[PDB]
Amino acid sequence: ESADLTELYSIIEKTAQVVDVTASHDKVWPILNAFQDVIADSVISFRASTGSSADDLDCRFTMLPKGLDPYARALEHGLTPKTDHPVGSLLKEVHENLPITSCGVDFGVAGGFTKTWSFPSAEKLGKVSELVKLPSIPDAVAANRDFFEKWGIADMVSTVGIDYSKRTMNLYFGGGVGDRVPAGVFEEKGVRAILGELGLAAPSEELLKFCERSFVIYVTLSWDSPKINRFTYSVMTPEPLGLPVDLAPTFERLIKSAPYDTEGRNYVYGIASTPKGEYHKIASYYQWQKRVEKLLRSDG
Ligand SMILES: [Cl-]
Repeated sequence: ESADLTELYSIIEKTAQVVDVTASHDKVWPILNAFQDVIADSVISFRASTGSSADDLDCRFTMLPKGLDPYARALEHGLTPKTDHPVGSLLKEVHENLPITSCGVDFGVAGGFTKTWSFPSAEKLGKVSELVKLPSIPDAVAANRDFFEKWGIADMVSTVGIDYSKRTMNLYFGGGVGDRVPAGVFEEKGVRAILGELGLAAPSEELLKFCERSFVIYVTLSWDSPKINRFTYSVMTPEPLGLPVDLAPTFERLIKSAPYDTEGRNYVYGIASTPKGEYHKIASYYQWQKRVEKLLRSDG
């Protein structure tokens, strides 16, 4: 479908323009071509951000096939640089040693290819104890073992994200059908304790109210420090105008003026905490897949 990709690029360019980002065809088009065979059956969403990432729109294609190595695919098509850094060998170790059943890719309309995601099934989640054995894992995973076990999340890794551009990795917890992160992680006492322990900014009232609604968390780690760099809470909802946040103008426009109607999850909103403050993210769902409802929680 020549004109399926052309139509998709058009959606991408218009959506970027709603959040005041100029899309680069030279970055996007090679990627759409490289993954053309897995786009129709993927879940596609478009994510805007506040803070420094406000200069790009992330395009996410998830729930791609089990047999796909999306990093290998990107490398073969020249979309991401060949590297000797362990970031470039981690995905293969993850897929071999954790029960990974699907994957995903992220690219910026201006930045190009940036991340992969590796998804276990809700029936069999990943473990920090599996991750620490891998030759390419960040030291920070083992360094933070006590944190993961304290909060009861060490055996419920629901996604592994790898950012090739930043050389970081995200570990996600929650979000699967029948799965739960422990309740106390979302209550004010816990939110304060977690951000305190991790040396992150104290939670704003906005974050505290937002956390009440959350059932997914993720931590970002790097290879160059033992410290968790950020801790993010996410909320799924069809009614993002009802979230207890002061929405950025670009976010209001993406909600009201996207060139499509949202599907499935509709929206996934995130508030990231770093050592220096907080920033917000919102993902608007363009293409959903019904078969994913068996694996992922999708009402909000
Ligand atoms: Cl499959």
